[PDB]
Amino acid sequence: GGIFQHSINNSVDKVPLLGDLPVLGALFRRTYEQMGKSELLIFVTPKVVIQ
Amino acid sequence: SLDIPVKQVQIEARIVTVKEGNLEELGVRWGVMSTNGSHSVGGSIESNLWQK
Repeated sequence: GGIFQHSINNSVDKVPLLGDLPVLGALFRRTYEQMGKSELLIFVTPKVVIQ
Repeated sequence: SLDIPVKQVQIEARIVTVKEGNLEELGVRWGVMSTNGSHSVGGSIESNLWQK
């Protein structure tokens, strides 16, 4: 078996009209972004001892 | 007749969640203070008693 996980977060807080201007907008907003990924696996292997 | 090899199954669950949110607020704060000589205008009674 195994388990797989993934997650993505984005967020913005800005000034109602200025934080959207094409190049100047970056002066009127804070931007946050995060991404995570995880993976777990379990294997098994038997063998008969042939002396 | 009973003891025979059986089959095997692989089961996979998947849980997905999505969230969105929006918020907006507008507010205003203003005041005035004026005197004329025996006449005043303010934003309270303590205000008019202070500008004297």
